[PDB]
Amino acid sequence: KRLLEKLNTLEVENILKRYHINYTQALIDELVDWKTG
Amino acid sequence: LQWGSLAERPMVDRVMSTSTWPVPYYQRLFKAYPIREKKDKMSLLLSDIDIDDTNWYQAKDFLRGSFRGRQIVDYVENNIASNTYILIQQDVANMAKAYVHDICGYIDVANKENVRILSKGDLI
Amino acid sequence: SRIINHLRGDPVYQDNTKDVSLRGTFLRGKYDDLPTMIFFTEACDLTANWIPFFTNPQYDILAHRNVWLLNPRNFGNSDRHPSFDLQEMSDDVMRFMYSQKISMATLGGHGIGGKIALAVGCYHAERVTGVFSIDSSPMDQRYHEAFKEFKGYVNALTEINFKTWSDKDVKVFLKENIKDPKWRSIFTNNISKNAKTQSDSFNFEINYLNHNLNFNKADSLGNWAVKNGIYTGRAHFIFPEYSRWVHLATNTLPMHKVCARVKGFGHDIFYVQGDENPLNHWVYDFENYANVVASKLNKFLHSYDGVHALLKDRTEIGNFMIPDRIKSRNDSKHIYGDYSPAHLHHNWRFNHIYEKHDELDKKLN
Amino acid sequence: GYKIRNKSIFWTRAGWKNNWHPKNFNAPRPSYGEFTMGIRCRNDHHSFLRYVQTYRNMSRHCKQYFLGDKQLEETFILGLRSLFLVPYDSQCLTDQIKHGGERRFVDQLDRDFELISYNTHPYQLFTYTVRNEHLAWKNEQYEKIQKGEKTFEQELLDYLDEQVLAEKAKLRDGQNFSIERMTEIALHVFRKARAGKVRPAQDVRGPDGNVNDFLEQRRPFEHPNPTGVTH
Amino acid sequence: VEMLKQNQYTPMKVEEQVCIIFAGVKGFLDALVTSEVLKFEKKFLEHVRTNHSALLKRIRDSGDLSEVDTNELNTIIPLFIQEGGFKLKA
Amino acid sequence: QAPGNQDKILKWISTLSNKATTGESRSYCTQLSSLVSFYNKQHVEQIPTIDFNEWKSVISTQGLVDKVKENYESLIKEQYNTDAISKQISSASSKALDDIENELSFHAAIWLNAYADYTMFLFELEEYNDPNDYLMHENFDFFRGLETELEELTETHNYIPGAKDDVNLRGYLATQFAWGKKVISFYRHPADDFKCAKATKNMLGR
Amino acid sequence: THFFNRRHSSSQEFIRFRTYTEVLLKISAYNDFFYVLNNYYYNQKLILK
Amino acid sequence: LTQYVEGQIVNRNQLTLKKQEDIEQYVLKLVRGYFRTTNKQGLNINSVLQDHGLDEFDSIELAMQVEEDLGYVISAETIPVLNKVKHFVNYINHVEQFKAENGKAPIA
Amino acid sequence: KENTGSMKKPMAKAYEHPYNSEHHPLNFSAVKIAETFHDFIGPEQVSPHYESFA
Ligand SMILES: CCCCCCCCCCCCCCCCCC(=O)OC[C@H](COP(=O)([O-])OCC(O)COP(=O)([O-])OC[C@@H](COC(=O)CCCCCCCCCCCCCCCCC)OC(=O)CCCCCCCCCCCCCCCCC)OC(=O)CCCCCCCCCCCCCCCCC
Ligand SMILES: CCCCCCCCCCCCCCCCCC(=O)OC[C@H](COP(=O)([O-])OCC[N+](C)(C)C)OC(=O)CCCCCCCCCCCCCCCCC
Repeated sequence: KRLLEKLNTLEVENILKRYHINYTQALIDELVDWKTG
Repeated sequence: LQWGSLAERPMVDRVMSTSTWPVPYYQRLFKAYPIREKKDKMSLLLSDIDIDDTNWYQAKDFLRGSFRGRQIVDYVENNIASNTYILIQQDVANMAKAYVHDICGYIDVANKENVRILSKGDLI
Repeated sequence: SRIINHLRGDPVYQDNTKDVSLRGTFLRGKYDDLPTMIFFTEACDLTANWIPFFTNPQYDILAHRNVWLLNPRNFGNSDRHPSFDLQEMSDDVMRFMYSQKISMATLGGHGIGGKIALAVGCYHAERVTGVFSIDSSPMDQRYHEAFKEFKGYVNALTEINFKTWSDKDVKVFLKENIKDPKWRSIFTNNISKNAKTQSDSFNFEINYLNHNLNFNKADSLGNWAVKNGIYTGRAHFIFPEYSRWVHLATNTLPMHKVCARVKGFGHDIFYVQGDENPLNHWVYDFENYANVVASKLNKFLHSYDGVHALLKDRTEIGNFMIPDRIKSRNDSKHIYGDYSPAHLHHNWRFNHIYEKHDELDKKLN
Repeated sequence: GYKIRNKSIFWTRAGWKNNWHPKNFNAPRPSYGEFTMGIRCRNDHHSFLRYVQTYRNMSRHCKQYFLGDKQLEETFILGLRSLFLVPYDSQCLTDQIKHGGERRFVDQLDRDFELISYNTHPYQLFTYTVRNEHLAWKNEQYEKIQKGEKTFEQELLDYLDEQVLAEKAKLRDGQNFSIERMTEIALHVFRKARAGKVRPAQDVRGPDGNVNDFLEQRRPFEHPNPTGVTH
Repeated sequence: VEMLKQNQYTPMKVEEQVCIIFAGVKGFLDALVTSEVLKFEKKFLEHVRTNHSALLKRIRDSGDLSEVDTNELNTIIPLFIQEGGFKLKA
Repeated sequence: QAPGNQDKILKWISTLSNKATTGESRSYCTQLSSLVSFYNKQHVEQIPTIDFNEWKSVISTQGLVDKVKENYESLIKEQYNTDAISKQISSASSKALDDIENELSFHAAIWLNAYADYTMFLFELEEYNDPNDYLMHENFDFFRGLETELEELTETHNYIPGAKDDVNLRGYLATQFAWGKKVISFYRHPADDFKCAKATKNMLGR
Repeated sequence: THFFNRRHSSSQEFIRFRTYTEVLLKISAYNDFFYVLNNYYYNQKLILK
Repeated sequence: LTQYVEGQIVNRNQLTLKKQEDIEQYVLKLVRGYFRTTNKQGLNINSVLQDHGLDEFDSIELAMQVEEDLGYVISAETIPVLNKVKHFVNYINHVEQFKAENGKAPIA
Repeated sequence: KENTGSMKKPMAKAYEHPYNSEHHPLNFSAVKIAETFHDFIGPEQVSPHYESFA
């Protein structure tokens, strides 16, 4: 926790943010794989 | 009878007007209501009223207008052990009982067929 | 695919302000024939961000009208010209409406976009049915704190040189120079890489824009000049309760001062109940703000937009008769009396619906 | 849309949202037998039975003008119960009312019954008007059915059943014809039918499909503006 | 520990062990009481052999636990524990 | 047949079980799930082919290998009659199923009537706009029934505003800054008087 | 006061109970569209599924 | 003795039971006729009206119907104790016994 | 089977009060006084002009 707090201080990502839909990392991977595949 | 195009809306929604200069200065205060007639429109009081007795009473009235609905009404008001006609489903207990009592009844159908097929002749 | 259709083109720098073409996204409506809506996004802001608002089944705005999400000159994909005169920028829309065969349209805008929408109604009122302005007012905003930041950020963006600066040098520049999260995100997405990755640049003309804002004179976008005149048609204003752009205390008077038909608060001017938050300008992000704007928007399009001035609502079309001024008609043997004003089809010029219905009427008789 | 912002809106000197015992100076105080000589009070223990007989009267005296309409008698009962169940279901603590809520409501229902005995209660005259308008619409359907003609209500039901078939014959990717989809289809028809009443359907254009109706119109010579000037 | 225990003269098939040993490391056995884990093993294996027979064949022939088998197996192990009559209180 | 033929059947049981809250319902859901898995258990054992000629040649008792073949083939012809079962299960289902087939129908008709009420209100509400720009008697015509209620108050002389309203919000808005902030008591009539009076050994009824 | 309370006094954390007039109007003052909508929902879901 | 029925004037008929078996059948037919009653076939002599969707106000409507069919004048003090089918049967008997012994109807 | 349905004959009319009319309502309210009031002062006098009379 201490080291994490110290360190604290992609088109699919933007499109989903426009619809203010919470997106998980797993979903982003599948969509990217779906396009490339 | 004539119904027009399902896609098209009434011409009122499509018909528009535009402004120009000069403009009338008068700002309308109220809507004109020369004749007191508001027929064929339901009251807006019936907006956010919770479920009550009028729901099952009006349901029977409309159900009794159909042949299949008349059977539901007679069976519900006679062959259902409920302390009220305001039916509220919060559990699937009564629903699972009726399924296990039915889907299970059709067991042994295949084993029964095996009896006939296997009792026909002896392999030996 | 089908519902979403945005024509594709390349911006062209133009020396003549009349040879300017506008480009934007078009959202097709559910029904066959519907009037059109032209919506202007915030300056330097993406049109795509407004798609979920106009394409939400809960709101169902497309059920009422077809939407043209259009970019003004020097913004987005539209052509580029150093002048920002609202009279010139208004004629651009009129040519777009002509090239697209649009007789008259509903105009909308967000922030400075609201100004652009109202200017068209001020310069071309006979072809505008109504105006719906969101968090904007026909007012001089040069000295509003919200405008200064935007005016300040645009000036900082002129320091970056994409040729020499690397991708990381840019990201560091924005975070430090741009504090507002939304403006920062808007500007990042406005950066684009031309074909052959020659170099990255902003979609909007940073040079022409900064001069308009930095000069901070009548032609500035924050300013609203007396030259723009008066809007004669239907106008509805919706803004947050606590908004940095439109203050409820005095920034409502310009609406009465510029819009002749504006009745007042509670009829054509509303405020959305909300807290103090600098991000409330972007209503489409917060459901609470958007739900009220949509309901008020659907109400303006359904009952108030494109309705004659002296009529209360669309319900009065065909049942309320307007008084006539004496000696207003060419016919001399005319008994002057009350009449219901004529409301025409939204694209009666580029179609033959009147010629067609005239024939059908004869068949009856 | 708009919510009350004042947090102390429901505050009273007697508590939050207290509409049963507002605070007053002359508050109720007890009485002691050994020290009490005489007393003048109107409170009694007869409100329960008066609550029972009042129902029997308001019901029996209202049925005199229902003409044996069984569907109306049952409908009136549901409405009558909603009037007697107010003290049992209200947020107001009717058991904590100042000087007895039981006597208060009974005395209130008695004033309604007095008007009912004369057939002058606004609920009665409203029920007669509402019912007559309902039967006139039901009899119109009956007269059209005895002639084998189709009712405007059945034409909609048949027009909606076929539209569902057309919309679900193309909905093959999914197979969940939600109640939401069934609704918007019916509303779209309602809006076109609603506008058709004022502007009927002359030709294939359909209900309210003529642009010429929305051109400049004038009052007829035989019916000018009676209420004001025209020019 | 309760899972690895085994009676005398009761050998287990390789494929059957993979299923039981899988449920243990994943932590599903933490739900039911320890005294019920040993009997759960017997009931679970019998339930699998009858209903889920294609699953055992793939694990046997291919000798590998594919992702499809993991999802199916990972879904039935919590499900079965709720189906059978066990002491769910950990 | 084997793959994907049971995916849809798993969603139906999952939703059915998620709706179960009481332990008794959960138990019957488990019983139902077992029956489904029992009927849906797949059987794949690679039914082997018999080559009677091979056994007939290597070694066999005279008449045995042939007798087994002719008798084995006879039973292979016999097969289940899926047609007969398909018709009976479709015509009549059961008794208990009819009990809920008619219960859930009336149940849905109750809540479809409420769904229609809310829907038709929002449909009529489209003609209502700017409540502040309608005349007094035209607004009361939209909310048909308020005039009748307003007459009952007048004819019973309940002319104290908000007396018959459980939540007299209009009274609270008018008393936000009133001295002795109070609202009228519920169902208060301007004519009722419950004042009492007593005489004690002390004066003034004390 | 009567007009405002009967249109703005309801809340979601409480039950709004139907009055006499609201009972007669729902049962004996429904229009044609309301009669059609109910029968439309019943036939599609309760009869035709 | 006449009443309107669906707009038509019909002569009202009164019943005289004077027998236990005829009373139990009349009450059930009466309770099953009320549109508020649930589980009409599950209703028996030992059925609590509360278990069939009936409250204190529904017992009044039932008593009001007993006066129509039998001609009794039931007092308000007796109605609120009729909460079971058994209660209507015993009250009807007590009324028949009172008139057979005292020669007059009970106090209303 | 549903198509074979029919409709019963409803009642002809409910009770008609011999002393209540739309113009002479028996009971009193401010709604009817409002109708008589706006009939007296007349409807809103809408001006069609571009400038006020004064
Ligand atoms: C033998 C020969 C003799 C006869 C010869 C013939 C001559 C006959 C004379 C007839 C003249 C023509 C008549 C034309 C119409 C009436 C006059 C008029 O101005 O109407 C237009 C005027 C507004 O014009 P508009 O553009 O059409 O209205 C637009 C908006 O709707 C208005 O509202 P807005 O706010 O939206 O817009 C702006 C508004 C802003 O200004 C206002 O709105 C004014 C505010 C007034 C309302 C405030 C509340 C007070 C009223 C309460 C009601 C009390 C009376 C009722 C109670 C008792 C019951 C009887 O109007 C203005 O722009 C300024 C006001 C006009 C200029 C100032 C005029 C002041 C005098 C008018 C009132 C008369 C007072 C009594 C005098 C008589 C003494 C006995 O209407 C009125 O405001 C009220 C008219 C009532 C006038 C009654 C008297 C008639 C006699 C007229 C003679 C001239 C006045 C003599 C008085 C001299 C004192 C200094
Ligand atoms: C012009 C049109 C005609 C108008 C007619 C008169 C309009 C009357 C308007 C209503 C106000 C009436 C004042 C009543 C007092 C309300 C305040 C109160 O209750 O006191 C609480 C007060 C205030 O409590 P508070 O907490 O609500 O407010 C405190 C105020 N601050 C915040 C500033 C400290 O507290 C008390 O308990 C004092 C009790 C004594 C009150 C004195 C009442 C005397 C009047 C009663 C007799 C009148 C009957 C006349 C009958 C005539 C018959 C012929």
